Amino acid sequence: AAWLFEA
Amino acid sequence: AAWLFEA
Amino acid sequence: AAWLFEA
Amino acid sequence: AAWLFEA
Amino acid sequence: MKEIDELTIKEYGVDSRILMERAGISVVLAMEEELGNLSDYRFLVLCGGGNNGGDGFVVARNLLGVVKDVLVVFLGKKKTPDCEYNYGLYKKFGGKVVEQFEPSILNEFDVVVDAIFGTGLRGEITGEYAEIINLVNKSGKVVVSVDVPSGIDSNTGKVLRTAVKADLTVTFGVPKIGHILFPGRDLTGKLKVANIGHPVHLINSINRYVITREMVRSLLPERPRDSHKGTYGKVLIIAGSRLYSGAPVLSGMGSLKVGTGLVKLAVPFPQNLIATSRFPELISVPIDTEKGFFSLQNLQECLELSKDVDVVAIGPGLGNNEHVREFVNEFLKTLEKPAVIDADAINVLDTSVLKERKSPAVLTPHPGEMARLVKKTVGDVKYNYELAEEFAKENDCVLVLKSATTIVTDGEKTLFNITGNTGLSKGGSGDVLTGMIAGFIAQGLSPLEASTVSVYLHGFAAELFEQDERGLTASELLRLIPEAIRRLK
Amino acid sequence: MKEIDELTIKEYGVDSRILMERAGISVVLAMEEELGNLSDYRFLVLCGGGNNGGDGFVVARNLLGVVKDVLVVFLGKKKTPDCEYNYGLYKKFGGKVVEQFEPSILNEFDVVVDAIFGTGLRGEITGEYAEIINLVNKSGKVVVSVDVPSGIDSNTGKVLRTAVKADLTVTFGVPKIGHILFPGRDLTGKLKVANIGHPVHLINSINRYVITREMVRSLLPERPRDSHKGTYGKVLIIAGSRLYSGAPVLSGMGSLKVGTGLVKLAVPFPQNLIATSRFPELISVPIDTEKGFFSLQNLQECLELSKDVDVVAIGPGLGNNEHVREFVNEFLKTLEKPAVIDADAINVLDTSVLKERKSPAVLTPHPGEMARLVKKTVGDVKYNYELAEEFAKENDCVLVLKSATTIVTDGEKTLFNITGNTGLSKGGSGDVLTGMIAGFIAQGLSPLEASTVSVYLHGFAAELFEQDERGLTASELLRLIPEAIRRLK
Amino acid sequence: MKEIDELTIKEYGVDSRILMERAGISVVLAMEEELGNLSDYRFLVLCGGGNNGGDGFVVARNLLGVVKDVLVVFLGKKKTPDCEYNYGLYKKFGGKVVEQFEPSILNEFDVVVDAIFGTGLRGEITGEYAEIINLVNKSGKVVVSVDVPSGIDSNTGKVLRTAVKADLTVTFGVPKIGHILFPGRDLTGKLKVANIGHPVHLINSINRYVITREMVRSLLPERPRDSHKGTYGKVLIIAGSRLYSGAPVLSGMGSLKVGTGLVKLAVPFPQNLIATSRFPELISVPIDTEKGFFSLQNLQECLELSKDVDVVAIGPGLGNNEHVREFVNEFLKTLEKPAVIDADAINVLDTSVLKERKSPAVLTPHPGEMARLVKKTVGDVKYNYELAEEFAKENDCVLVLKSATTIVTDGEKTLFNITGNTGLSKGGSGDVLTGMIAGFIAQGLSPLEASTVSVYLHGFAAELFEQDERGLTASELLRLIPEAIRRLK
Ligand SMILES: [K+]
Ligand SMILES: [K+]
Ligand SMILES: [K+]
Ligand SMILES: [Mg+2]
Ligand SMILES: [Mg+2]
Ligand SMILES: [Mg+2]
Repeated sequence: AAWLFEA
Repeated sequence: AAWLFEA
Repeated sequence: AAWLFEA
Repeated sequence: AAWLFEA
Repeated sequence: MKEIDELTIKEYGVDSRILMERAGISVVLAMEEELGNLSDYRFLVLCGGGNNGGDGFVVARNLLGVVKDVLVVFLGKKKTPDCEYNYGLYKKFGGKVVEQFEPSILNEFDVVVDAIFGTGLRGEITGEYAEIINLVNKSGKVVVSVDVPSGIDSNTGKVLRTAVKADLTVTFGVPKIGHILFPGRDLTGKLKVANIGHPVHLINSINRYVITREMVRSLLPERPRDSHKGTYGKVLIIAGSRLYSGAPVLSGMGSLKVGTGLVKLAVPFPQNLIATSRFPELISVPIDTEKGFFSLQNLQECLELSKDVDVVAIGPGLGNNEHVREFVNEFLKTLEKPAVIDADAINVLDTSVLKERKSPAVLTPHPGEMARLVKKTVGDVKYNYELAEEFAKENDCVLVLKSATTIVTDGEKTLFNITGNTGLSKGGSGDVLTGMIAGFIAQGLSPLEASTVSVYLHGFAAELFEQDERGLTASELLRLIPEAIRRLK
Repeated sequence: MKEIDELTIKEYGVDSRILMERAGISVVLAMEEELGNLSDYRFLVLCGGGNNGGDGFVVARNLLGVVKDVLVVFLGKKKTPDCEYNYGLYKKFGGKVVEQFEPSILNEFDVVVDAIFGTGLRGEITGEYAEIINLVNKSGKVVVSVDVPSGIDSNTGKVLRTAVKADLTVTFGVPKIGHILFPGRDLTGKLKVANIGHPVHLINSINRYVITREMVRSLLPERPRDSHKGTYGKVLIIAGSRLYSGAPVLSGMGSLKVGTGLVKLAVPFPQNLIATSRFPELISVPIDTEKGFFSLQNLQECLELSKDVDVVAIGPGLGNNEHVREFVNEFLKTLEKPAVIDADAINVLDTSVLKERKSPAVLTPHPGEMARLVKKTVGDVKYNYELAEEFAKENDCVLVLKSATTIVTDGEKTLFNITGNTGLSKGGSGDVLTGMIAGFIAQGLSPLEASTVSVYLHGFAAELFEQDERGLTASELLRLIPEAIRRLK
Repeated sequence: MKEIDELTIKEYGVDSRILMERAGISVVLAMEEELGNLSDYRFLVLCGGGNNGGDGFVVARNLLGVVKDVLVVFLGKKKTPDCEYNYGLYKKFGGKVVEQFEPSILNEFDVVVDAIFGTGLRGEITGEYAEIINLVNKSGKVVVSVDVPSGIDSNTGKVLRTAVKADLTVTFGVPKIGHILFPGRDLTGKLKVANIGHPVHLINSINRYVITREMVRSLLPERPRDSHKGTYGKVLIIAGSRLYSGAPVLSGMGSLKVGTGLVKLAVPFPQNLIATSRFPELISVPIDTEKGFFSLQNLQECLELSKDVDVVAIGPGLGNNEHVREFVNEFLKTLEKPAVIDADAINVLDTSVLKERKSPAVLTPHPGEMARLVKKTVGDVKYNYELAEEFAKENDCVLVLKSATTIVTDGEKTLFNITGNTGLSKGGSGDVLTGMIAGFIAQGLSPLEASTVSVYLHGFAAELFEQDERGLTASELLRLIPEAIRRLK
């Protein structure tokens, strides 16, 4: 789940 | 998986 | 963690 | 058990 | 099923040899699934002259070169065309056949494949057929029966003088009645039902069936979240007497544990107080009686109580005297609600009353009660599904004939129940089941559906008992019902 | 909440577009939390012309480039300014919109985002709105509703002809009444409540709320170690009759399982003996009656018994005849203790008596009882929280209107309970809850607090039942109460 | 990215306030993901007068009512329009701002949100900006920087006199160069990159990027099952000298551990024998030299050896004297194969030779070597990606400028590598990487692709070392390469 943050 | 046998 | 959602 | 298939 | 074979060959055009090949390989695969690797075993295949034997010849031939040893003992006098063809293959493939049986032969083999007789059994088994079967039964070897253990009448489950006792039975298309009813169910051991290539439409067209987990799951009523007790129905149970004070309690909780919204008992005072001392959830209405039994003087109160319910169960613990007979029959004649009629209400039932009722009924006799009801012996009625069907059809009811395998029929559709164990062979078991059936009817299932779901869940609850089954009692059975329901989904 | 939006825009100065952006991203985050990674899904976003649709346009635009496919079907005739702005963004960002719906379109998509109508629903849904909703409901796809499933009146929970059935509903600020009451509660599926930037003070000012675990935890009374039974109060329960002997037992244990120090039942002889045979902890006082029901001849004994208690529960199992009516009303008129009035005490209640009482009261009707009490139909009263509030205010009482969602109100504050399941839809459940409420009052909670804690814990205990809920009975419910209490902290 | 903001506002029409709201909420969500529940913390938000500060005002306002305490210290002189708007909201929502900082203020707070300067930093930080940053840095509190730690030039990663050291940095859209290059990479702490609503097309159009696991996975060449060593290429490594006998061995195994089919070393006799005593897999050709170094007398043998390979690596351990210079330059001038030029081949390289070569080249200098190569200081070249790009473009090569963050560029596309640790800060590390790059070129990746995959995997292998990184040596690094490859898929 990566809609908001690229980590 | 039940093609051959009903148990 | 509850800033966005109350579940 | 190997009567039908050799794998 | 004999129609099913004929149609598949003659109308669909499947070569009879192809069906026979598929049958024999099913047996091989079934043995492997049960024994693990077959290559270390020696097989003794006992073949009759019919198509069962022909199936056996296919088994034998398919084991050649792959297992430690195979021998066929051919016990027949002549061979049907497909048995002859498959005998010919077995021998072309290097197979050994002998036609003389020697007591000691069981010695050098590990598995016996019983392909002597299938559905073509006619009359008592005698002679060298009998002796070989009795030798196999004393032998302690692993026994695999092709189609039906030889000696079981596949239409009734009766033993025709003597029969093979199998560890594993492989049958074709559908289970036969003789795997389902006892003693045949016992001699079958573990049953596998193989698909051998019949069209699925034909397999589905059989009108007698085994009640399965999937069938019961799809029949369980829904529990909509916006509901209240009225959603889930009301039951009245008319039961008990000064002699039999426990019966009402077990019937009432039977209804409550299957999800029924409201349960009322009518029970003679002071025996009615027994129920609420045990389960205060129950409503147990005191009926003032002259001598501790329902009589015609209670008729009016009971019909009044019946007005505000969906279903009435009657009979457990009522006693059987003439005043109870007058009451039960006048009540059922006038009651315009579905009735579940059990126990002593069956013992005094005038079956003319059932014919004249507009409302439905389920009757739940054990064979002793069924025997008295139709004036036959226990042995004439026990496992007699055709008699049960006739009775249900003639009296416009559902008949639940209780036994280790229970028969449930409305005269058109018949179902067999195979769940349960001997812990149900104890006073009180029946009383529970009566309440369960009433409960499910109250929740909106038809009398046949209610009966089908109830006999299955009742037996499955018994199997969930944690300790030795013989210690099971009705009160423990009740506590297990909601677990059976959960395991069902 | 419509006031809450207006105030946040017009007095606090938050741009309406900012609220709408926050709303749409909440939906995206909520879907990800529910579906996991969104990048493999194709989304069909159904947008109306209002602000709900505008929220949908934000969802759509924020999925662009990040998921497999997004299509918007715009079903409206005109667009509000924020819907127009967000439509403009979606299209500037390369988004595809179509205005004609084709039955087959559901084919090529995995998730439907329902942004057709929110709180702006007025009147029955018909036409292509109806057809599209019915197509979505037949489709078997994953349905995510923006704010409220389209077709639910968000003030009542009623379905306006037809409504979307959602797997997931994302609402903004606070839950709406239509997610809480049925059928709307059912169609909401899993509800997430998103913070979209309203001041917390405004969110807190809403006067109807859902009873939560945290609220109940902070209301549970303290158990000081240096205590004795008197610390924890005394309850008298006036209950039962020759017809209904179980009710008192379930009410009495209801009080004891919530921590009450002393419980006394008054029950007609010999039915009083039923209670102590089951739970000897209870005190069950024999009341000598003429015909098995309380009457005015028992008035004096009952007031005497009331003197030494903190609260009196009355009604379960009393029966409903004229002598019970005279007794109940004369008793309540004279009793100067808090009363919990249930069941048959409600059925015979003269509401003038409630107005004249100086001491408090809680009434606990199901809708059938509420309907008879105010002379309306069940359908007029069921889930009618405004009617409940009017009644509580007019009669100076707390009203606990039982149903799958229970309403608890004193006329000023209203709370909704959402714990429980259908195993409570069975005789006896209500009797337990009556005892729980009396118990908590005896322990020192106000009538409203006692009711709030009790309806929550009663439903939560039901959910802790280990087996299938439909097998739950009141006696099992009682055993689960102390586990519910422990899990609450 | 400043273009990206402008375009999103001015061409796509996203209100600047909406971007700013999305930015601030990203920071809130990021803190929660890092700190867990925020409700027990007290927050000190330090806001400048620019848009960074405006982002801070959104953070502050969104924490109001939800955390233990929030205070803003506004340190600017004037406010941009969006900072002014969000300041206005914070205050409308009941937020507290002060404009005077007191050393002791850090006392009563747990988290510092650094929203002083972002990408608008111009020139050295002094005065109360400096003092507050130095106080925050001494404080031991949890520091969360908005966009870039204040004081880092976001284009270079340099510290402008002083800068905030953050535990967590939340940046918007894409990582900035100043989070990637040191010292800025160090002061960023843990970096989260938030999506705040820029069109994905604009985010994708940035021409400098971080090398990621996904990029390297998709570049790894295929291993078709029907293959042989020739499938996987051949490398010649020209390396070593009587002084530096180990370098060839580390380069050769570097090629073999990344999957290269055949590796040949050319190394002066007898130093060539060192390689096969350690790894007999290698082919180590003895080159007869006058004094232990390659010279023009070996030119012809080396070109001959080059004929049968796909790529030539040259330079590690060659030594740097005039005969080596003549050899290296005449060789590269005549070699018509891709070259990987490292170490001493760089130190003697005549860059005119690179311009005239038709075949490609990768150069792999550390900053010391890059400094000598272009005649600048180490400080002028270190992390100078624009200088690297100019050099690559001017000389038609790929330049791999090694350091804790490695820069890989062909003059058009530039990539930054952030894998690795200080165990690579030890002789031998570079020699391994040279072999890896040659290997990947031999397997069919372009010089830029080969370099991108190799710098990533080289650093990732270092991180897989089981013990303390400072004990890592090149020989252990080699053994870790195949594990890095496996973890990459
Ligand atoms: K057989
Ligand atoms: K909606
Ligand atoms: K900052
Ligand atoms: Mg019986
Ligand atoms: Mg009730
Ligand atoms: Mg080096």
